[PDB]
Amino acid sequence: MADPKYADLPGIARNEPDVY
Amino acid sequence: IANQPVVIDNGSGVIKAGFAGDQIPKYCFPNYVGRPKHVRVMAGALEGDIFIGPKAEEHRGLLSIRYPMEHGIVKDWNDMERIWQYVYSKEQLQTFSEEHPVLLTEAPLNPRKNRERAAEVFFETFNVPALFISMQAVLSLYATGRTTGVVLDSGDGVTHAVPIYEGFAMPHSIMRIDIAGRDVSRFLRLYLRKEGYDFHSSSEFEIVKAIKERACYLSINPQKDETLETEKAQYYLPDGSTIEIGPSRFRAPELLFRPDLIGEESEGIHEVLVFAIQKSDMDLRRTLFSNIVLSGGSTLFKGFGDRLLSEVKKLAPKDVKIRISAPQERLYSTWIGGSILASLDTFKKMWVSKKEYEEDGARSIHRKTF
Amino acid sequence: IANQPVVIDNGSGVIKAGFAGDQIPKYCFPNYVGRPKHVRVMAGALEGDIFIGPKAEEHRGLLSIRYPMEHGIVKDWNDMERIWQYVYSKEQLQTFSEEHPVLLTEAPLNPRKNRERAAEVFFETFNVPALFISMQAVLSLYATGRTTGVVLDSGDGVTHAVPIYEGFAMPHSIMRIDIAGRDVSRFLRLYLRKEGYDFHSSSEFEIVKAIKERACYLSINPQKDETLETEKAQYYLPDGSTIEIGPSRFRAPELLFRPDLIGEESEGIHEVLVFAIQKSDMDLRRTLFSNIVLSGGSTLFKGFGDRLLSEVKKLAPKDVKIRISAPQERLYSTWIGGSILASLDTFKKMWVSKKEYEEDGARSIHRKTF
Amino acid sequence: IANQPVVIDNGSGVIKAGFAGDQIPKYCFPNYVGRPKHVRVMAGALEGDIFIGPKAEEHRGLLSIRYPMEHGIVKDWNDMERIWQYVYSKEQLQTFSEEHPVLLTEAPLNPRKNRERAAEVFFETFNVPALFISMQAVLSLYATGRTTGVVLDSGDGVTHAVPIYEGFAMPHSIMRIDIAGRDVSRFLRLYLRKEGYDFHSSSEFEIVKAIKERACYLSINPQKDETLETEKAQYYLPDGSTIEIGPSRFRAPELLFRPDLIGEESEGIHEVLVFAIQKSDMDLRRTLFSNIVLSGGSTLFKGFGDRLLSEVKKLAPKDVKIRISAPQERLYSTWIGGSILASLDTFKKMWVSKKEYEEDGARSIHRKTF
Ligand SMILES: Nc1ncnc2c1ncn2[C@@H]1O[C@H](COP(=O)(O)OP(=O)(O)O)[C@@H](O)[C@H]1O
Ligand SMILES: Nc1ncnc2c1ncn2[C@@H]1O[C@H](COP(=O)(O)OP(=O)(O)O)[C@@H](O)[C@H]1O
Ligand SMILES: Nc1ncnc2c1ncn2[C@@H]1O[C@H](COP(=O)(O)OP(=O)(O)O)[C@@H](O)[C@H]1O
Repeated sequence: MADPKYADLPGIARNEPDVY
Repeated sequence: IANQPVVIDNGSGVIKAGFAGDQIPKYCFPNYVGRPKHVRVMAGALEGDIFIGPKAEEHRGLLSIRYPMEHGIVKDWNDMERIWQYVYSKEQLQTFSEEHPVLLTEAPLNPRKNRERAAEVFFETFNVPALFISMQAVLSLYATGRTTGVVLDSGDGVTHAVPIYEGFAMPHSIMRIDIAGRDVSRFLRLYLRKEGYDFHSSSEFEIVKAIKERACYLSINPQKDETLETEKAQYYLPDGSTIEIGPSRFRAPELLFRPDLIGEESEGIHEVLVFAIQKSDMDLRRTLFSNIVLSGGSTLFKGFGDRLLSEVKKLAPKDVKIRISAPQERLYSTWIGGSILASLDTFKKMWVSKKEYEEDGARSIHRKTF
Repeated sequence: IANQPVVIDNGSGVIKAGFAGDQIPKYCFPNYVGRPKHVRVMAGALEGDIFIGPKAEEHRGLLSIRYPMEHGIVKDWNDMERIWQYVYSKEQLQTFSEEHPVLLTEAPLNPRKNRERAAEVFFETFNVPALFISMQAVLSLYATGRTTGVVLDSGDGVTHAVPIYEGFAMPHSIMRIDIAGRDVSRFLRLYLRKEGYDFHSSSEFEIVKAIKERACYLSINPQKDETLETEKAQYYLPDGSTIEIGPSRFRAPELLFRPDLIGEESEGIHEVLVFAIQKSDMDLRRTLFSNIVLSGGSTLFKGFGDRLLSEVKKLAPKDVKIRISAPQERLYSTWIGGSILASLDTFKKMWVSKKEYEEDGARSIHRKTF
Repeated sequence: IANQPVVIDNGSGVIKAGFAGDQIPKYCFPNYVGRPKHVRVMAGALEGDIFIGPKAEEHRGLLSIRYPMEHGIVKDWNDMERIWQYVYSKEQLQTFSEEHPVLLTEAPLNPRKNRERAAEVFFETFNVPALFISMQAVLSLYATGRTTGVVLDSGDGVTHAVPIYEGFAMPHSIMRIDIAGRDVSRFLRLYLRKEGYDFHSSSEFEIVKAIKERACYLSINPQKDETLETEKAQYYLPDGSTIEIGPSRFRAPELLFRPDLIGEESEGIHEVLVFAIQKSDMDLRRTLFSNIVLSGGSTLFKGFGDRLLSEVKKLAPKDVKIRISAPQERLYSTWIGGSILASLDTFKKMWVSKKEYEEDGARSIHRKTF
């Protein structure tokens, strides 16, 4: 979208893997 | 009188403005008043003698800049009145203060005197029909669409972490520091002088912010980066003179994690996030760990969220699912939630009207916010 | 080897020390281990790098103060070992640990692991011939000269009520909260940030304790003080800067009676005192109401006993004579009783000898205390 | 190899040298390299064509003077190498560089590249066995005999206030400004052109320094002196022609307190002294105000110490004991402390040896200075 500052390819979140 | 209300997202670094029910703020400009250093001999000069917004960004070199807000606490009240007047004026909004209700923002655990004097400005000097003051964390969660969430924010003035769970903000679990983007930029400036390149003026200070925004990253292991020798990357000024930054680019944002570098023992960003989850009740901790939301400008460093994960893995209990979420629109997250909050029909009940302010005073404003 | 035994009244805030059969503890100093915040460049600086006692009180600004003991539960054992080593050293007592038997104090209902590790320190690291751990409430009654009475005390860590009747301590009628002087000082600090004046640093925390000690008073009716507007009395810091404290000075010590303000649903001092009298047997309640002994540091607030009476009048059965006794030397009441208990000829039978500890271990210490 | 070590007090205006354990530096000469403007036709002339020390002071008019060091930062490294070689040569010291260890001095918060290049010169061009770089503030306190106190200094290069409490220099409270004696002398010259008596040549520049040293004074109230009309007192030049100085004498050293006159928004001496004290922790501030040490040549203006106190009374908190102490030999303060520091037995542990430099490099020098 429009406006000066964005970050491209950080991702929405960083998550640990879910174990059983 | 229920017109389309205005959303003034305050902050020491940047001030966002616009109307309710919009996707993104149309009016974003940095929060400072610029006044000229030099004498105007020649006629046909830049009139007014007070510069706010894009004029001040364009003509930095002339203007002795000074920030009215430090750590979400307005020091110079005359300067903020001029900025809020500039926001309302024809150069930005093109509307009167009398028509629209106002949505103001503040950091949590601020001085109550500043909140009272803020209300005084909007009700007396400007003639506002209704004012409402809100938190950053509650607005960030409105923008995402969640209810559960720990909001680790990092603006220019303040860093804090309010743990909300299913629409229940816990006021005593709030952890706050006065270490943030401005102090990192001030710490980078001090390093650049130790490297060689000196900057001292207030117009010259914003170059250091631009270097900090562009060329800075957080090392995953700082001891490993210390032992190794850096590459020394370059940067071009508006002048054109090249600057070898060196190790100061990675050591600058370490102020956020190690606040002992500036010489002021605080918790740190990662410790504030853990302490906020720990101060809350036992059964709420695992849900608060799963919903960690990021916001503000000082979360935009390269490898910030990766390091913030690793610090939580070090501190928090083992075998727990950590999820540090962070939307695409982190800078305008607080404004978007305010625009969403303003558009809802419940907004009419929450605000403080002018009639209610004239009758009661400051006590009614303190009651309605909490 | 029956030398003059040493009484060490432990506590989170302050640590009193001295010999048995004395009128007042000669050696009182605050229980914390300060270590320097800055880098010593020049030679002839303060040597050692670990500061306990009056040197720490003199050079607060240099040292990052941290307490080893919270709520009568030692967290950092290495710091408490250094404090006890400082007590015995030539700067204070001028004696060896090998000569004198030790009288130790601990809060009731503490972790047994801490009591075992306390004994390990005194028997093995120091080479004490005989140790004896005792309760604070029993010693306070020894100092007054009574046998009967409930003992409400309020140190820096713990607030507890022990109902005792003619030398019969009732362990099941004991009440306890982890809400005391330190939490009141922490709650005052948070309130001063809401006023305006922040004291984030660890050395700067000691200024908040000094404000709490001097400029605080407990109002009788809290709702009446909330409706009325305060005068905002002044206070001078160690630097010289003036501070209007405002309504925080009276609302801060209210934590003791209302622990829902900090966000920790507990009983409160006045409820604990009534609960301890109620949980005891029916025939003892009226004698326990008449004999109520105050002790510790957080009983020294202005209008504390007046409010405590009013709260007992509210809760207790009607037409019952209440009497909240308060000695002159309330802070040293726990030590004075220890010095009295140490001076008695029965003391030789109560203690745990070194030979007895080497044979049995922790089980003998658990048996002899109760 | 532990010979009687050499002290080289480095400075932009003046450079002072000698040996350890001496009362006063025997070898004080100005830090510049004069080179002849005119052509040498006749034989039996001044040989060498590179003049340093008393020959350069004697023959000013011949030589195009240029200072290698500006603001404690050498620009022309070849000239400083020639000055250091002249110090060691038979014209001044009469010693070899290989025998004695070196005590060099530098201002705080300088470029680290200059510090490495300084070390390279002493270790490789000269063959020094051991080198040590130190701060001017720490040495001034060694000279006086104290450990506590702020060291305000003002030479020809830099003005900086370093707060040190009981041998603990606080690196994050070190204030610095590039507004010292050279900028005052440059500002005096510009004023004398406004008066009428212009100066342009480099040999002719040192006459302005002589005018600055002799006929100048700092008034208490600058607005009162501005309203009043000056007497226009005289001064005779080295030629013989008289100069009526006028208001240029008193307004010239005002630059140190008002840096807006030259056109550079900085703190000023009086603000730097207060800011350095304010940046430190609360408990150390009152002791830092009681111990203020002056140093350098630009503290020798008439009514400077009286103006400093008036400015401290204005800025600092009320009812605080201010005391601006100073040595008798304010110019030789930093050297005497270095000579004291050099003669101590600990000095062997502090320095960077030649073997240690050859192994590690610049990192070992950055590990030993700070
Ligand atoms: N891409 C970026 N990388 C690093 N820092 C940034 C970036 N963008 C902005 N900042 C910093 O964050 C600040 C703006 O954050 P913001 O959340 O608007 O603060 P506030 O809302 O308190 O004004 C700026 O002052 C800047 O120093
Ligand atoms: N006059 C006073 N009024 C209120 N609180 C006080 C006063 N004097 C001391 N205190 C608080 O109480 C504590 C001292 O109580 P003390 O009985 O020594 O506790 P402990 O025995 O657990 O160390 C101090 O740490 C201080 O915070
Ligand atoms: N009596 C005086 N009055 C005013 N200024 C002086 C006086 N004596 C010396 N100065 C100035 O101060 C400088 C000497 O200070 P010093 O600390 O030795 O400088 P450096 O930075 O070279 O060590 C000289 O260069 C001169 O310009």
